[PDB]
Amino acid sequence: QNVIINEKVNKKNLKYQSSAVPFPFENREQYERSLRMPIGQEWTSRASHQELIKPRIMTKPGQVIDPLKAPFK
Amino acid sequence: MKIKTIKRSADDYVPVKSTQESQMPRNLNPELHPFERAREYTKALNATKLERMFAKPFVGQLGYGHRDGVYAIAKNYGSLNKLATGSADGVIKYWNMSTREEFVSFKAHYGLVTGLCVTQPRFHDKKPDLKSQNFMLSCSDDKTVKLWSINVDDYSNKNNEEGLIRTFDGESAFQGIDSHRENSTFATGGAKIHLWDVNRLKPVSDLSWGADNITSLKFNQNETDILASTGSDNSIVLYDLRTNSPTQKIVQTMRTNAICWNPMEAFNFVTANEDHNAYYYDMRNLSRSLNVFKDHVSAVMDVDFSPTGDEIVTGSYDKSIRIYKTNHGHSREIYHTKRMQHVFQVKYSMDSKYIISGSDDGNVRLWRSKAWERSNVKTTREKNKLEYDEKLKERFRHMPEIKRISRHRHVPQVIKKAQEIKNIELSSIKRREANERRTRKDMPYISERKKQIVGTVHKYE
Amino acid sequence: KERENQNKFERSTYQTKDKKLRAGLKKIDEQYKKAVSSAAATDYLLPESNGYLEPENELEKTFKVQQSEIKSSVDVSTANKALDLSLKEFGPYHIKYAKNGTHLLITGRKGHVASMDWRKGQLRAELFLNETCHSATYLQNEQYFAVAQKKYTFIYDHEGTELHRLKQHIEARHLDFLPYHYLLVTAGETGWLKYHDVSTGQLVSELRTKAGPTMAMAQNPWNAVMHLGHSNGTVSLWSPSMPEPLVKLLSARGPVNSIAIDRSGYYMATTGADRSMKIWDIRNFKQLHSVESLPTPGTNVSISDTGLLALSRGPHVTLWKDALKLSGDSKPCFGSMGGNPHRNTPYMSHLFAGNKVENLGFVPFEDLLGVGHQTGITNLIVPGAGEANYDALELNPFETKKQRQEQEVRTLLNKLPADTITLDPNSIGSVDKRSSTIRLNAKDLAQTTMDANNKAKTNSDIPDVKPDVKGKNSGLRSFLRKKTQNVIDERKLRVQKQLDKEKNIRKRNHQIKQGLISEDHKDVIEEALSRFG
Amino acid sequence: VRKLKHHEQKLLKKVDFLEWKQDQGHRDTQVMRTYHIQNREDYHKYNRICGDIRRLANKLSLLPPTDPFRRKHEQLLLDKLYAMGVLTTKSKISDLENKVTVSAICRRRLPVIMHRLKMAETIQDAVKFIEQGHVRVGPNLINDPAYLVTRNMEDYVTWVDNSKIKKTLLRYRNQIDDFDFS
Amino acid sequence: SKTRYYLEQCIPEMDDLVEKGLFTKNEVSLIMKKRTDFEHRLNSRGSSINDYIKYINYESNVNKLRAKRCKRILQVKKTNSLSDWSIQQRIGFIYQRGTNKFPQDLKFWAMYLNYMKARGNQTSYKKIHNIYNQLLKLHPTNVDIW
RNA sequence: UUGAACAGAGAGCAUUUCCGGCAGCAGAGAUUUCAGCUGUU
Repeated sequence: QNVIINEKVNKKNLKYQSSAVPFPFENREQYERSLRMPIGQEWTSRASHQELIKPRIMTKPGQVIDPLKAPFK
Repeated sequence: MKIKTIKRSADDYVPVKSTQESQMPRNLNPELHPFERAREYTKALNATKLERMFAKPFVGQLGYGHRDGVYAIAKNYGSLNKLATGSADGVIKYWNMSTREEFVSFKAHYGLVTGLCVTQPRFHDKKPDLKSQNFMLSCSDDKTVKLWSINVDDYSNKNNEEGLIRTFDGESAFQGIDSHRENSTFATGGAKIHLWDVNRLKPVSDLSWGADNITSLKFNQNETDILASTGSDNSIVLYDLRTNSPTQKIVQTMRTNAICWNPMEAFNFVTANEDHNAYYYDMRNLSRSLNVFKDHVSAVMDVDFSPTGDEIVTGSYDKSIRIYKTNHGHSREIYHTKRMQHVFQVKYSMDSKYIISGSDDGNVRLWRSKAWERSNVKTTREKNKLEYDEKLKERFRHMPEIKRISRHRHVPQVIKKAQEIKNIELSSIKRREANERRTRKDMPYISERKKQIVGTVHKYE
Repeated sequence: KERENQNKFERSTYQTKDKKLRAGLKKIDEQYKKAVSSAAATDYLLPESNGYLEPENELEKTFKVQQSEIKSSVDVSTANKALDLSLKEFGPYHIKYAKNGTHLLITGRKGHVASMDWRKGQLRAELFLNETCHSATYLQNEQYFAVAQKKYTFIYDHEGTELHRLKQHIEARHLDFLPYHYLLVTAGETGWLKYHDVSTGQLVSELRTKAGPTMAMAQNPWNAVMHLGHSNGTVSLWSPSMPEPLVKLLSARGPVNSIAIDRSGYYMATTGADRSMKIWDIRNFKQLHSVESLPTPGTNVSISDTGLLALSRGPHVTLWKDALKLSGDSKPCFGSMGGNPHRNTPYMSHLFAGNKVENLGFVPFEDLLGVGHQTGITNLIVPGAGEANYDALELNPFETKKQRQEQEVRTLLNKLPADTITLDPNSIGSVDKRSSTIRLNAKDLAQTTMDANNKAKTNSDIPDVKPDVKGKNSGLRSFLRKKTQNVIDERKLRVQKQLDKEKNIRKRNHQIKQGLISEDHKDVIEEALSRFG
Repeated sequence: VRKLKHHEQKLLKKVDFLEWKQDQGHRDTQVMRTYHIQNREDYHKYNRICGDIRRLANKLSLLPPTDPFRRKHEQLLLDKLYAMGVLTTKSKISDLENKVTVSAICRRRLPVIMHRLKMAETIQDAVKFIEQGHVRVGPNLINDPAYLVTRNMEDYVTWVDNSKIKKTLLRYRNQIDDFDFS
Repeated sequence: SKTRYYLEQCIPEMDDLVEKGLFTKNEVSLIMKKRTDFEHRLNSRGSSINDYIKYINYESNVNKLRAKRCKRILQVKKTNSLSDWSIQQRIGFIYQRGTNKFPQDLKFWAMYLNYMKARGNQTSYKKIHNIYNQLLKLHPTNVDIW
């Protein structure tokens, strides 16, 4: 009537969009649930920004690393 | 009538002193930060392009290197600067890695050396200084195992005896050597597994599951009384030396060239195996390989776990060194140069970043575990930038452009062609097995984590 | 941890027996909601307040006050930004403020172009071009600014050094800029839209509007899309990737006169020379509400960043408050019958004496709107225009030169490519539309290949047989007629045979309906000679 | 805008805010500077005339060689250009294709002719003189500074009588003859 | 940056404070305006002990105000809520950063030591030990501090 | 490798102690605050 939407597919956006749901997820609903929150400093507070940017493995840099010892005591 | 527009204070924003830094106000509002997804995407692309910019892992070599070609390397578990290279001509060398130079060079035997270990001998006689001299155990080919002393200039509390603390003889040519580090018991591998202690010149005990030559062995770094030893009839054998009983055996499909444990889990281990592959086993159920690392072209030669329990380094008989994560099962990094041929040993340094690599040429080249993390200590803002970029990349992993860029690497030419040949083979094999599953009634799905096991000696329910 | 700002802060979106995935989801939910609440806590740190004009009587209105009383009543800084030029020599003037709110660009209709700081009264550049200059804008800073001309579009330096004659923007009429793609968008009197990248200096694309001369142009910032108003009565949203229009809209009769869009990307105001105005909901595309009888065609309207509406219809200028709300009371209206409070009075009015508003624009981060008319420039004081509390990582209205060059290099390194402009700003993140909703695996793909290689036996392709539905709309017959007559295929042999089968079963059901031989009549001769077939 | 450092340069190779691919060397500007002309439209219209001449020469090439149509027409065009002033040597029809430049037409312009005949001193000064109205072409003067002139009026360009210019000239030679009030 | 982090940590006590009846929103935002000016002038370069003292004096004043305000407005002399020792250990943390950025001025050192002696209910005997250790290792040639 | 005490650091862990809410007593700093005493919640 007085609204007309285009249906054609933007191929360059089809490059920029994903392949499928990738392996470590199960559902594209989960995939968007992960890609929901931007992580940038210009979108959350600084405290949560560090809290989201603190990586899993961390070392002190210049010290000898030791295999873990059992604390049975 | 109340009229009040915006008032601005110049002394609220642009401050007074001519040195005091300019103030920054914020407002976190999605109506005032428009292109969130596209901005983070382009930031991720800039991140991975900068990683390809700084992709320079190779960092140098060792002195002048040996004269024949490195066949064994041992890292000092006590320090960080110290390693020992056993050549193939017959000279052992102790290396300082702070300035990349030789401490000392000994003509140890006349034939080859087979294996090294660096350690702390707990004599019942007296305790040698663990800050003044470090002690090597070198296993030869001509029926010899010798314990050696090295003067190390780590400290300067002080300011003799330059070599050959003691010798040990046998009948056969030993192949492997290592040390149960509590009270300095050490296992040697020749014809049969012989367990020796230091002061007695004789083997304290002997074990063997069968009558096969045994080529490599290793104690686990934690739960430190368990021995794992391979066997030239494509076998893995476990021993519990607190019992002095050979614990378990499995027969594979190809000879397992090397083995090591992960010091962060202490009951798993990696086996570098001749069919071009690496295997990840648990200590309880040997029936399933917990994983298979599957990105080489020829005989693998050696592996080692990471002190961080996450990285596995492997060196092929092909002119290449691969590095894998524990998870993914396809090699993240690959190093190589035209100046090295047939790497035979690769080891980690005890601070989870630097890789010692002894190839057949005689040099010993060391590498960075990350192509990006410059070793230099960095300021806070830069540290935050690098970490923010890394988590952003790890998030935006599976977009196709980032996938192509980060996965795109350089390999040498013969190896690229040989990978594509093996790929063509695997595609044909897929077609054949698919037709077989069409035709026959019921062939059970034999998974790739178990397509390489022929059998255990002890079984389960 | 419930607050009042979560409604605005929350980013909108669309269970297993796998323990690692369960822990991952609970982890991400916990930290996401902590982060959103923390930003709602950052709410307190905003320095200032909004500007407001409140009556406090019922005898007094809002609009009855004027610039005289307001300039007398508010501070010396605002009364000093209350600019008032007088340029009587050259023709009517058009205005664009830079994005930082710190550099005014004025263009007369005859040749005058001036670029000034306007605040401490420095004068960067002045040029007396003779040819009719039509429109102008700063593009990225206060260092590069583009004017149109009669025919070819020019890029000038900060000083007035001529830098570019962009050939392929013929007869350009309305400029604008996309600051996050370095994109100069020109709408011509050719019906062509031209997107040009100023970074590499390359035309990214053209677009062909089959309407006619482009009447008016405006950009939606929160989507970075171009809105054109043509002559037919259409307003059309475009993006520089595809050569078809993204969407069209029949918003006015006669020609469109002006378009404007709120920063929140959720409200559009259009005005049309059939003395009409429309207030549009952009997303979902429902024209919300419509004023039908203005006593002049509206020249130019524009949105505030706080929710004011500015309407310019000749020698008048009016401003309305809270207009873009959805409820059926916020209809903008010139008068309230008997003090009817549900109707929406004008919020601030003004006339000019003998001019005609050529156009108008808000200042970004003060609260004034600037009017360009036939001989002078004026900057009316308005209480609630701009958000007082800006943000200093994108637009720093107080900008030292070192900070300028740093922000500029950073944005060059942080540009978007021109192809990521669509109707929805999370699609660049989300999955493909065509691919599966649930993640399938090697086993699933082997299974579907086996199913598609079993489909030749189990007839999976052609729709199956039901004698129940009428033969006109019968799916087999519609499939058969959708296929042509000249080539005959094995699938067509199959569909012919099953349509014969549907005819047989439906005729048996017709016999059992009309009342022929029924109740399990079994044809045992067919039974007895099915032995050989 | 920064002399931006190593890594950011190798990321931002292709950016340039000053010279683009499409403004080919700023050729128009450089010629405009060398001959002191006044409008971008003057340059581009001279471009169009040059372009049409070259399409003519191209189709004349595409004709077969030994047609008297081709020979007579190309020779007639060479007469037209050699009398016009744009191209110098009448014989190389290659130089019809390859020597025809907006530089050549713009040097056939008026003020360059003044600097040719050493009337004025430099070209900008010649433009000042023609704007101020001291120089006449034959019997009438010129005020539009962008006059084209062929050879047969190059013969008649001169300064106007009873100008202070001609007064200064004949005064220095000590030959002002104020019966003509020159 | 660091200013942002310190204000972020400063929020929740103010949140609890206006959540209880004793403060209102405009008072809150004005207080945070003063706080931003202080902390930003503390974390830029060019600051000094006079800036530190002015900040600590301001916070002591707001503690007195909150005392009298709560006392009047709900007759509860000490509410079981975060705010109180939050303000106090904010003061102590300001003292700490003050000595670390300037270990030189004995006057400021002395104000810190006198505040810690005065609030002897909630001090750590060990913390006064830590301060004396710091002071003696930095100045050992101060027999008066001995 | 163990057994005891000695000297503690204060850089770990649990309060299952009691206190950080009051009427009366006096000591102390330059009006106001740090600890104890009695009963109270």
